[PDB]
Amino acid sequence: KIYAEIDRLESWKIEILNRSIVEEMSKIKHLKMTGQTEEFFEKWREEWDEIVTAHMPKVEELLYDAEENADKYRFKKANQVLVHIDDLLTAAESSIEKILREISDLVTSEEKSREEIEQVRERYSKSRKNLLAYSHLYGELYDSLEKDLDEIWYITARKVLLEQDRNLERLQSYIDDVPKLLADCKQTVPGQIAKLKDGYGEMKEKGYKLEHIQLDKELENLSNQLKRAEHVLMTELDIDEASAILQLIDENIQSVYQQLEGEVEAGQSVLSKMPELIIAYDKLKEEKEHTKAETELVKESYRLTAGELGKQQAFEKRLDEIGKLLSSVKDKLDAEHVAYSLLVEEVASIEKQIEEVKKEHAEYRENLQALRKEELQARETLSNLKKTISETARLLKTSNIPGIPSHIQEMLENAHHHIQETVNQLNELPLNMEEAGAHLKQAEDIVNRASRESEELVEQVILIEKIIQFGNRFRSQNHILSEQLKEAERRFYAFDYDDSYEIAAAAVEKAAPGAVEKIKAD
Repeated sequence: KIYAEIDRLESWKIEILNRSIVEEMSKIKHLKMTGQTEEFFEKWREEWDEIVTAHMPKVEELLYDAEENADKYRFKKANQVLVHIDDLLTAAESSIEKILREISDLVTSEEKSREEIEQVRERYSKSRKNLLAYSHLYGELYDSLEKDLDEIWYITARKVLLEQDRNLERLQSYIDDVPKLLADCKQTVPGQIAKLKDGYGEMKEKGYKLEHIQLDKELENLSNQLKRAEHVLMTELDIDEASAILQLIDENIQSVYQQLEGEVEAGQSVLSKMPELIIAYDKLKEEKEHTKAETELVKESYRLTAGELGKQQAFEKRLDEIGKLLSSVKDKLDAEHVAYSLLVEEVASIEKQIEEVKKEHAEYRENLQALRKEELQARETLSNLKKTISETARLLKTSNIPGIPSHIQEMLENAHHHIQETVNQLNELPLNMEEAGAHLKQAEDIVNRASRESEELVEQVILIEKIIQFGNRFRSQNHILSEQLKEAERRFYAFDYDDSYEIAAAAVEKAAPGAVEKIKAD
C-alpha cells in the first residue's frame, strides 16, 4: 500500500529536479558557447526532457493500483515495473546532470589554463629569440605550436589545449637540454678523441705490438658511437638515446684510460722486481757455502755422503734454471720495440722462485750448523745409557735364580754390541752423524726394553721370595703345595711360579695379593 506513497515521492522528486535543471540551462552557466558542440546538446537536452514528458505520463496512465485495490498479487507485478521505470529515468537523468557539470567544468577550467599556455609560449619565443645553434627544428615546433593556439580560438578545443601543454613541455625539454647536447659534439667528443690519440702518441714509450690489435680498435668503435649520436640528434630524434650514448662513450673512454694506467703500473712494478735480481747475485754465494762445506774434512763426514751432498747440487741446478729464466725475461724485455705489461705474470713466478730457493739454502745452512750440536746430545744419550745398563746390571744380583736364562745372553750381548758401534762413532775422525744415529735407533728400546723386563724380574723374584717366606709349614696340604713351587722356580720357567702364589692366595686371606705386596711397597 505504501508503495503508492513511494511512487508519489519519486514523481515529485523527478519532476521538481527536472524543472530545476531545465530551468537551469539558460539562466545559469550560460556564459561561453561554441556554435558547434553546444548545438548538439542544445538538442540532446531537449529530447532527454521530451522523454520524461512521455515516460512520466506513461506512469500516470499506469496508476491502475487505484482500481486494483482488491488483490495483492497483481499489485507488485504492476508496481516493481513502475519503480524500475522511475529508476530507469532517474538513472538517465543524473547522467545528464553529470554531462553538464562537465561541459560547464571543461570550459571554465580550460578557460583558466590558456592563460598559462600563452604565458609559456611567451617564454619560448624568448628562449629561441637568443639562439642559433640547433634552431632549425625549434622554428617548426614553435610555428606549429602557435598555429594550434591560434586554432583553439568546446571539448575539442579543451583537447587541443591539453595537447599544447605536452607540446610546450617538449619544447623546453628541448631548449633546456639541447644546449649541452651539441656542446659535447664539438669540444667533448673530439675533446676526448684528441686526448686518446695523443694518449697513444705519449704511450709510444711504453706500448707493444701485442696491443696494436686490442687497443686501436676501441677508437674504431667510438668513432662509430659519435656518428650514431649525431644521426640520432640531427634526425627528429631527441635527447633520449643520445644522452645515453654519451654515457656509453664516456664508459668506453675511461675504460681505455684505466687500461693505460694499468700499463703504467706494469712499467713501475719492474723497477721493484728487477732490483730483486740484485739479490740474484747475493744468493750466488754457492762457493761461499761450499767452503762451509769444507768442514766435512774435519768432522761430520756424512755431509759428503748421499742425501746431504746431494740436494744442494740440485739447488745449484735450480739456481742455474732461474738464472736462465732471468736472462730470458730480460732478453724478451729489452727489445727494439717497446716493452709492455704481459711481463707481470712472468715475474710473479720469479719472486716465488727466489722466495723458495733462499729458504732452501737457509735450511741447509741450518743443517750444516746443527751437526756440531748433534754429536753432543748423542754423547749425552750414550753417557746415560751406560749408567742405566750399569745400575740394572748390578740390580741383577741377589736373585738366587739366574735371570732370563734365554734372554740373558741376548739383550746383554746387545750392551757390548751397541757400544762398540759407539766406539766406531766417537773414534772416527772425521766421524759421521748418520752412522751414529743408525746405531742409536738400534740403541733405543734395546737398552730400556732390556732393563724394564729385568727390573720386573728382580721385582718378581724378591716378591716371590718374600711370599714363600710366609710359607706355612704347619698346614698339611698347603705345605706340600709350597714345595711344588720351590722345585718349580729353581728351574728355568716364568709361569711355574705364576700359579704358585695363587695357591698361596687360595689358603690365605683375600688380602694375599696385598699381604706381601704392601710390605714390599714400603
